[PDB]
Amino acid sequence: KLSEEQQHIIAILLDAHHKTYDPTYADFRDFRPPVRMSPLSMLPHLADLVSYSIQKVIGFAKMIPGFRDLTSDDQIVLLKSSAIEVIMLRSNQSFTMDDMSWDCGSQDYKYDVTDVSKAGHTLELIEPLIKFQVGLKKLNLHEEEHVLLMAICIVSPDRPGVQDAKLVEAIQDRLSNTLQTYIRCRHPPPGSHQLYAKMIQKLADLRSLNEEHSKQYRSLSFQPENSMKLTPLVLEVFGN
Amino acid sequence: KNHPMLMNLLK
Ligand SMILES: C=C1/C(=C\C=C2/CCC[C@]3(C)[C@@H]([C@H](C)CCCC(C)(C)O)CC[C@@H]23)C[C@@H](O)C[C@@H]1O
Repeated sequence: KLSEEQQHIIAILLDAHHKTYDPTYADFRDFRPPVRMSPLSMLPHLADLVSYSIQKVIGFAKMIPGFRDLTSDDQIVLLKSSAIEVIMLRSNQSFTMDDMSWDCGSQDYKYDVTDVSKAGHTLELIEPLIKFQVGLKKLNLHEEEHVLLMAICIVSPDRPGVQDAKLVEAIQDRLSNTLQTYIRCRHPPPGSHQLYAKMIQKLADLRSLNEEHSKQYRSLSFQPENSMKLTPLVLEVFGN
Repeated sequence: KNHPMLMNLLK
């Protein structure tokens, strides 16, 4: 059964997401304008988008039960490694299979494969990124499962640089068991079939997507002129 | 370890 504590946990993560994801996308107006003409013409805009989203991912992680019990250092390593993965995850909410783009409310802020390409990335990342978005969308997760997956992604024991892996793992196990139990008690079949295992597989896909993004990011950022168009937070979090 | 902005956003 879903204990009171597990329901409390789901309640907290739902609210935390509510406070950190604005479905109206009103803030996108603050970003440098998107240019769709020109090499890297979408980099300033998507760099801003990402920087804004890292800030939101951080606010979410702070409200993850137990996350605050970690040392400043472990909090930092967990966010540095998970940030891009949680951004790929959370972006599923704006992704649409209708035309395989991320649709943020208006044509200006609708992003497709060629936009991401004009941000300095290649199909080696972009294709499997879309396949990821598609397969995640096909799980048709409950919002409860969506926020649990993001939280589990953030508190992962095997992230590089982790110190207190025993405690990271203990916090994750609490969220994992919350998710496994939620699915059994609240996700009716056939949608529930192997759903936990499919969700964990998506966390593996995310590791692979993380690895490739980092590679294309290092190539992009190694050019001082490109790294110039990024933001200070992106340079600190993604590396410089 | 030299993450001023991450650390500030986490506090
Ligand atoms: C951010 C969010 C959104 C979409 C995410 C996208 C679409 C454009 C391309 C992005 C930003 C992918 C790129 C591979 C990342 C490039 C970043 C950089 C150039 C710095 O290496 C990752 C996720 C993709 C919109 C909204 O869902 C909020 C969410 O929070």
